[PDB]
Order: sequence, then structure tokens, then C-alpha cells
Amino acid sequence: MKLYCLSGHPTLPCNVLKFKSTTIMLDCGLDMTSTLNFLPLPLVQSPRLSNLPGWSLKDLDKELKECSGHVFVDSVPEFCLPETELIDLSTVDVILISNYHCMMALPYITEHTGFTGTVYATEPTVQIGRLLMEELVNFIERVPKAQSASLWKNKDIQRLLPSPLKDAVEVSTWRRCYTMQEVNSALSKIQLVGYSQKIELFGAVQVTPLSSGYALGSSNWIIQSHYEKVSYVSGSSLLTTHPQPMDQASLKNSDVLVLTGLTQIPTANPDGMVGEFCSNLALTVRNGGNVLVPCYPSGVIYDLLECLYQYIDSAGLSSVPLYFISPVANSSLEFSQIFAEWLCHNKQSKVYLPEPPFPHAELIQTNKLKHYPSIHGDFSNDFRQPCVVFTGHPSLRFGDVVHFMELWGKSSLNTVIFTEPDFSYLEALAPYQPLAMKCIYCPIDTRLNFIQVSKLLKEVQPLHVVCPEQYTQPPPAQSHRMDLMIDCQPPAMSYRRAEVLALPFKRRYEKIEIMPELADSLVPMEIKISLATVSAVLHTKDNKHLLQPPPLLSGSIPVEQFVQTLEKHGFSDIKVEDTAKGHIVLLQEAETLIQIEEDSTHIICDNDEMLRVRLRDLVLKFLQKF
Amino acid sequence: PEIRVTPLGAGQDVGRSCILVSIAGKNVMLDCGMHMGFNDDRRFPDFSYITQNGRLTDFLDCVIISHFHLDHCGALPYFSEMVGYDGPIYMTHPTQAICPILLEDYRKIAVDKKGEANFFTSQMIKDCMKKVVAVHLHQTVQVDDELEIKAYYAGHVLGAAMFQIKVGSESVVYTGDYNMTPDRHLGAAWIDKCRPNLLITQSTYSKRCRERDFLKKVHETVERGGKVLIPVFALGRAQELCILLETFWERMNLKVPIYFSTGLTEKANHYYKLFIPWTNQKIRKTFVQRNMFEFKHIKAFDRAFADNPGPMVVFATPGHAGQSLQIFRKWAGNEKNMVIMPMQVEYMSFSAHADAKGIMQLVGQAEPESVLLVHGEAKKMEFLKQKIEQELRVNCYMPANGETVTLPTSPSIPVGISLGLLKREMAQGLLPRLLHGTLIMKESNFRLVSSEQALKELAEHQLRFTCRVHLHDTRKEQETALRVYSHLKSVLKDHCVQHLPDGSVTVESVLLQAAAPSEDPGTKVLLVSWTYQDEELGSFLTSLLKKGLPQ
Amino acid sequence: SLWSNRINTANSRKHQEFAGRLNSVNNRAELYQHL
Ligand SMILES: [Zn+2]
Ligand SMILES: [Zn+2]
Repeated sequence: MKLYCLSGHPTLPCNVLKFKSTTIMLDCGLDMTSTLNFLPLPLVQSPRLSNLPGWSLKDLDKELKECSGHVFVDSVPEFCLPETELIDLSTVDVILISNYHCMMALPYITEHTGFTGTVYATEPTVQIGRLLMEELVNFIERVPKAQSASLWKNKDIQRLLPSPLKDAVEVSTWRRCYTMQEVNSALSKIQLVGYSQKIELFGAVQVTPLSSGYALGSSNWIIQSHYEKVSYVSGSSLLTTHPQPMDQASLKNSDVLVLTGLTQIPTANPDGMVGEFCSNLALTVRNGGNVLVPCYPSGVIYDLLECLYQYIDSAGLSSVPLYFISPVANSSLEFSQIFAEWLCHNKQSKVYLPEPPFPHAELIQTNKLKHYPSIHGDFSNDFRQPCVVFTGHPSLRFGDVVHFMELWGKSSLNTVIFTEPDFSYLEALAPYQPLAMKCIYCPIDTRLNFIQVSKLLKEVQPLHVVCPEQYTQPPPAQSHRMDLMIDCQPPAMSYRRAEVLALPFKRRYEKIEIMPELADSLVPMEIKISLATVSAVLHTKDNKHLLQPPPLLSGSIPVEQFVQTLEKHGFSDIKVEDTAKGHIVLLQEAETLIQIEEDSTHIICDNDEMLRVRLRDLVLKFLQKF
Repeated sequence: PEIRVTPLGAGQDVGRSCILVSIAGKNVMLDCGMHMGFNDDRRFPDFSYITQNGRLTDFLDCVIISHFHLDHCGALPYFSEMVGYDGPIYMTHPTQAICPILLEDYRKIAVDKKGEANFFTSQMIKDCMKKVVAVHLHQTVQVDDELEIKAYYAGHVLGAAMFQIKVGSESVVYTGDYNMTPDRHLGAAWIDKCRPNLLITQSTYSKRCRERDFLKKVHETVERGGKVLIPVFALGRAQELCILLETFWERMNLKVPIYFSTGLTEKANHYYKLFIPWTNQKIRKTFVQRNMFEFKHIKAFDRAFADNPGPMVVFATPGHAGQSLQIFRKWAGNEKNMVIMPMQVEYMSFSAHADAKGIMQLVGQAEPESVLLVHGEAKKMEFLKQKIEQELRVNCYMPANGETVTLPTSPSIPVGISLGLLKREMAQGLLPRLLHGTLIMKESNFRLVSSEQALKELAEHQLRFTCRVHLHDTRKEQETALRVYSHLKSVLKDHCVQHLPDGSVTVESVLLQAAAPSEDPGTKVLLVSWTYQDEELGSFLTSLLKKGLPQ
Repeated sequence: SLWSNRINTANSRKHQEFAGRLNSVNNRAELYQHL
């Protein structure tokens, strides 16, 4: 009935649903955009950052450093956590991981808040999430930096600071990176469940994940209570993507729907963007330059490299090498390979044959695709100048991407591409603004766009829809494109950060079970429809109400038939009179009185056994059991 | 409410497993096995049993397969294609990967016996399996409007699974081959407290010590330089032995060779390394470090029986004249050229199927009200049934091949309850009172509704009985009422903690108030109203009071 | 009764049958009768 929303991010939800005698935490959703304000963490300390100027402070300039008219925090990057203090996280019992992206910041909730419940997810999400968490922890800990700037977080300084920092919300809630020990602690509490696996919570609530189709392992959850269903929508894809195709039928007849994970910059067509990116790298290689592609080890690099090898085979530009650098690069590729059941029908048909699903294994065997754990790990010896590099974090605040783009920042011949629709690349390039490097922002967003989700809603027609207020408004970039506007015949209310919402659904009936003897106790009688009444003791265990054996009476008796029966019965002293306030008859057979009055009825019966038996028989002749 | 079960084949023996069940008029095909040695075309079940000719899809709408073993899926091709069937078939994905090549190899072996006149074809096997629908582990797929299929991990072989069938309150579980004892490369069977109506299981029947002895013998042979091979046809046991030998050599750090000959082994290795999640936890964890199925102890060329013997471990899969049968000619001929199969010979075979203790553990865990025994020796299942009767006093069955078993079942009636009534009931239960019941037949459903809520149907003309209890005593009214209140509150064990302003005391739902008579001053009469459930208790209490009081 | 009517509804949900169960006496069934 009550929905609590903690994260104000559109694509990184953190919501808590209070559902009957249970409460569900929906997703963690670490907000990575906070790190963009901080200074990047180079693998090798660059001279530029050391000689970078500070910034004026009335109250002591070492706290902050400024580049290109934008002040940056010269300290370790910190992450914006969801507003977890709104609800006591110890109370909640279940966490429903939707995808490896949404499960980020799970260590914070599991460890710091004292949460002691259970967590659920799919196996590819757990594995890829482990990879991402360990790789980001490795990036933070490779070159440790002190927490040397804290006073800047004060609201007074924030007001004194310009817009790129003043826009930040809940800076005080920002936190430093967790450690791998905390990651091991958090992942101990997780439980693995596959697609379309019903899970019962305390015999009261059924929860099931369904294939979202966005990335392998990524799932969309539903919550059911037989007479009440709540459906949660996350990042989903209807396109010809590698994972198992998105399921649409199961979400039908849903009372309340929660919408999350829509595309950032929805105007972009992913296929055209991939083709343009292929063209850009092709012309870069033709000019003799080098292409840097910061991206996760997630599905985006997988389908990107698929289309990429296909394109270069078409163009015959296979001479240059492929370099994918990450601490979990080999593990990510092999995990993608083995998880073949979670992929689409084409991949399942391929793996029915002995061949593996993806073809980059053939490249690895023929050595046409190469990957290394890091730069120092023999990649330096095997590195060649004309090449394309995928590495580092797409936030550009850490990872090997920092060193790579610092190396190639000066030369205009080289190129850098952007493919992750999760950050404003202008902000990302702000700490590295004075460069001749050619930057192209061509994000690929495989999630559902506004028209696709609108089509989904028109096909499903849920009673109510819940989503962040960002969707309810047009994007700030356009602010005029009314086509990119979620349309719903219901009001489709929304929310902001730390906004509590009350569900409109108020269904007031749950399930119960009955054993056959109680069912046989009824003796229905025709009226026009059947009528019945019973009386059983209520037994409940584990929120499972049961009825087993250890009612009102509606004896509508017509006046004329009753008079006929009474006359036929042969009782003496029968008097019939018609007077005001209804008909009143005085019977002296047993000092009985029968009164008929509008909106009232009184029944008199003596304690004589024979008279009681006759009255019971007379009532039973015209008794309706209801 | 009736359950219809009539398995044919393996009910009192091993092989030709085929269990036909119609739980609620929905025919479910749980297994389609075979048994070698039936040269009289008795390998497959009797397709005419469903009906002489006709479309199988008309009668059957669901088909289930346990695992790739021929005793569980051998008769699938001819039954599906030759008889004619295109209906839904559900089985696990690794089983779908392992099954076709095994069936094709068996078909080729049958061709070598020249009994292929009325046997399978490669093209029809491909057509049927291309039409088969895969299933994931624990995938609660709703195959019908009311029928759903849920699979559970078995661990007998890679891809083996046990299926939980549920429709309404009904519940049927069929497992086939499983094992509580975990394998060196597989996990043990696990299932929740499903407590199904019926359970179908197998009755067929120092693992680490045996592994130590086998490893020590192989180590002694290779250290001595002797050449010994392991002729084994089972894929699961072969892969387990390969993993065990590979990790043993890696731990010992020595570089002795070990290879495997048949390309079917290579195909099985490819399928195994592809399907990591259906294996032991060590495999899953070590996958992070590197692939474990890949090792320097790889494939075998052997110069076609001309590479000489040595400290070698080799695997051959004859059958019975298949594979490189010339391996025996090249080797043997002396005591040093040892050949060990299940100069000496020992039984290195590992019991993939668990013993009776595993079956006892599984039935104790699930605890069904009825059990069904198939796929084992007659003596074994009789002894196991007797032990079950002795230990648990839980109903069991020993159906023969073709024996029809019928089980009664209790179909729970799903209805809804008004929230206020349930809230009141829970409040009363928290801190003897029984709840009424009033339901109205609805369109394809039934709903319960409270008396106050039932009045919303308007009409609702309420009629209430008011019996009169007559007493003859000269004592006054109010003092007698107070005495009656004290007596009742003493008898009722302080169940009354409420009062009414007009000197009235109420228990449960009966009102006791003082009212004057109509016209007669010489007699005192009061009016009391109650329902039937209250009427019986009131009559009993009045009779008890009239039996004797200090009057 | 309500149970009686409900069981009739459940029984009314019927479909095809097999000739061998109809022919089955002593429960055990005959396979490959020609053989
Ligand atoms: Zn088996
Ligand atoms: Zn088996």
C-alpha cells in the first residue's frame, strides 16, 4: 500500500514497497554521477594534475583544484548513495536484484545499515556484479588517495561554489568506496533464482523474476498476492539482442506497475549509432590513429564487438589488433560464453551444435582478439601503436582509461569514442578539456524508449503506473518534444527523491483454503443462483488461512401461503382483521402474538417442545440458508 | 476427485521406463525409456495403449524427459515421429545438447546389428528435437491454463533434473535417477519441503576410499611405467574420472601423459565446459581463476595403435564392436601390459545411483502421503517398501508393469474472505470463538462475504428469532440479575470483560436484558434472541441451570 | 450439496481416454498383445 522511493536517479532506482505483512526493497542503484565532480585518479601521477592550479577560498586553496573554469574536488572520488535514512533498512526483509547495474552499492545496505534479511538475483547478474564491484574496488585501491577535502561539502561553500557543484544533491550522504572484504560479506547473503521461478515469502507473498531482455541475467520482477499483483519494470529490450527475448504476456492484468530504466537521450537509434561508431574507428585507423572506447565488461561491449568484427571483416580492416584491458576481462568473456541458456533462441540453436555461442572464442584461438588483466601484465610488451582499446570505467575518474587518454590526449590523430548512456560526456571531458583529441559522443542505449514503453502499456493496459518525475517531464535538452512523453489514460502519478507514495489499490480480500466436508455441509436451494452458509474454525500457520470444522437466518415467509398453512393446520381460535399499522392477529392457542409492521419484524415462540418442533418444521419448509 | 496412474515398463524391473499419468484429465508423459536385448521390437512402449493409431497430440499435451540416458529417453524418436506426435515436449537444455549424438550413435550401433528395418532415422530425430522445447532449472513454466511444470536439480548426470508437477492443490513428483551422494563434478539433488500427494522414485540400490584406491593404483602403474586403459561407456563416470585424474596429476605436479580417444568424448567435454552451472561448486568457483576442463592431458592421436605403451591413461568407448577395437590388439599380451576394467583387475566403477539411505533421506525430506516405486530390482523395491512401512507407517505402492494405480485426493476450494472479518478473527484468536461462514455462488468462482457486507446486495430482509425463557420465582428482578451475572462470570472463567449501560451482560453474541411482561403482572417473562450456533449453547446452558441450582 | 455440485463440475472437465485402461482388469495391462 505504501511505496518509498530513495534514489532520485531515473535509471538507478532505489525503492521500498510496503506490501501487506511484508516489505520489499526493490533495487540498490548506486549513483555514479557524483564522482564526476572529483579529480580523476591516474594510474601514474601525471605532471598536469600536480601543476594544476587550486581555487580561491576565503576561509587554504589545497582543498580544491580548478580546470577550464570548472572547480573539481582534489580528493578520492565519492559515490552518492540512495537516501537510505528515510526508512529503517533493518526492517526490510527482501531485496530483488534486477540487473548487475542496479545491484551496485549493495555492500552499503547489507553491512552499514545492519540489514539481516535475504536477497535474490539471477546467476549472471551475481557473477557480472561481482566482476564490476571487484574491478571498481581495484581501480580505487590501485593508487590510494587521501580524503583530503571535506570542508567543501558544507552548504555555505556549495552556495559559494558555481553551478557544476551547486547542482549536486545530498552531498553529505556521499560515501567513500567499500572494500573487497565488504563485497565478500554482502554476496554471502544473496540467493540465486532463475527466470520465472516462483519464490514464496512467509507463505504470504509470491515473487517471480521474468526475462527483461536487456542484458543476460537482467530480470523484471513481479509481486503477487493472488487477488493483488504488483509488477516492477526495469531495463528491458525488445530489439534483436543476444539475451533471452523480453517477456510481455506475464505482466498483464497487473494492478500497480512501476516503471524504471528508460533510455537516456531516447532520440538515439542504437543501430545507426553502432554503424557511425564503426565508421569513426574505420576512418581513424585509415588515418593511422588509435581509438579508445571506455565501457563496462557488460553486454554493451559484447554486441559492440560482435558488430565491430563483422564490420571490419566486411571492410577488410582486420589487420589492427583488438585490446580489451580490465582486471576481469578474461573472466567476463568466459562468463558470457558459458551462460548460453540465458541468451536468445539463435544462440540456443547455435549451442545445440557443439560450437560455443559467441564467435570471439574463435578469434581468441586464432589470436585475432587479445585481452590482458592490466597494462603492466605483459600488455606493454605486446602493445602496438595502431590499435583500438576498450578499458577503464566510463566515468573517466579511474580505471586504465585515465592513463590511456592522458597518453593519447595531446595527439589530434587519435580518437576517443563514448558508448555508455549514463553520464554527460561534456562533464567527463571537463577535467581534460584542453586537448586536441577528437571526441565523439555516440551512446548506444538498448533499453526501452518512450514509444516502446507506451506501446507496451497500450498492449497491457495496467490500472496504475508509477515512475520518476523525470519521465513525466520532457528532457531539459529539448523541452519541446512532446512525442517523447509517456502517455497514460490513468493519471500515472510520479515522485521525486525521498518521496513517499501511497498506492491507490485498496483490495480487501485474500485467499483461504477449504476442506471438502465443509463444502458438503451446504444444501443449496434454487431461488431464481445458489445459496450457502457454513460455520468453521479459522486456523492459520505461515500466513496460510485454513478452514476446518471443530450463520444468519432469512426466513422470508409470504403472508398468503402462511395463512393457508395455518388454516390447514387446524389450530383453533383463528381471527383475521384489517386495521392500521399493518395487520395484527391475536392467537390464544398458546398466548402467541404475530405482528407485521414495515421495516420491522418480531418473532415469538414458547419453550414447549412440541410447539418448538412444529415451528422448526414450518420454518424449514421455507428456509433460505443465508 | 481421482488420480489416474498406470506406468508401463520398469515398474518391477529396470529399463523401458514409461509413466503415463492423467492427474486432472491432462495427460502427462513423464518418461519414454527402452531396454536393450529386446530384439523382438519390445524396446519401445506400446503406442497402441493410448489408442490404436491416431494423433498422439490429441491425447497428450505434455512430455517430460529426465536425462540423456537411453533407459530414460531411448524410445523418444520412434514414439514421437513414427507414431506421429508434434505436441509440446519439455526437458532441460543440457539434456537437449547431450541427447541427439547419443541417440544417433545408438541408432548406428543398431544398424550394425542389421535390425534397422523398423528403427529410427537421423532426419526424423533432428526434426523432432528441433521441435522440442527446452526448460531451465527451477523454471516454473505454465504449460497449460491450470498445469505447470517445475524442474529440480538431480545431479545424477549433467543436465539431469527431477520434475514437480502441480495443478490446483494436486501435486505429483517424478525423479528418475538421482543421488544424495555428490559426485566429484556434480552437485547433490536438492528440493524444498514440497510435500506432494505422490512421489515416484527409483529402487535400484566409502566413495572417497574407493577414489583413493583408484588413484593410488593408477599412480603406481604410471610410476612403474605400465600402460592401463579404462574402457567405460558411461559419459558421466568418464568425465568424473577425467576430472579426478586431471586434478590429481596437477596436485602431484608431475607431467605424465593422459589422453582420451573417441571424438564423442571431445563433444561431451565441449558440452560440459559450456554448461558450467549444472556442476559442482568447486567448478563454478574455479571458473573465475581459469577453465578446469582444459588441461595438458588432452586428446589422443596415438599414431593409430603405433605410439607404443608407457605411463599412459587412456579412455576407450567400444559398443559390441564399436570404437577403435584394435586397442586390445596393440596392447595386452603380457602381465606388464595391464588392462583394468570394472596384470590384475579391480572394480573401479562408481555407483552413480544412490543407495537405499539416499531414498530414505529424500522421502523423509519431502514427506509425501503416498510414494510410487519403479526402475529397480523386484527384491530391492520390496525390501525398501517393507522398510518404509516399518519406519514411517506412510502409504506406499509396488506397481507392476501396466498396473493401474488410483489415488484419492482432496481438492481444496479456493474462495476469498472479507478483510474486516479476517482482521476480527485474528484479533479474537490472538486474545475458543468460532467464525461463521456465508458464501454466494459466483460466475466460475465462489466468494465468502460477511453478514454486514452481504447487505450491500440490495434486498436484504433480516429476520431474527427471539425465544422466551420462563422462570417462576418470588425473588426480585435486579438482585437476581446481579446474582446471575456473578454466577455466569464465575462459570465462564472470566471470558466476559465487557458491560452494557442498561444493566445487561452479553457473552459472544447473545444479549441478556430485563424486560417487563406484556399484560400479566402475576408472571415475569424475559426475551432472549440468538442464532442457531448460539441457540444450541443457550439451550444446553439453560438445561444445565434447570438441572440444579442453590434454590 | 455444494461439494457434490463442485465435484460434478470437476468431473465434467473430461477429455479422451485410453483403450487399455478401459480393457484393464486386475489393473495390470497388456503391451504388444500380438506378441
Ligand atoms: Zn536414469
Ligand atoms: Zn541415469
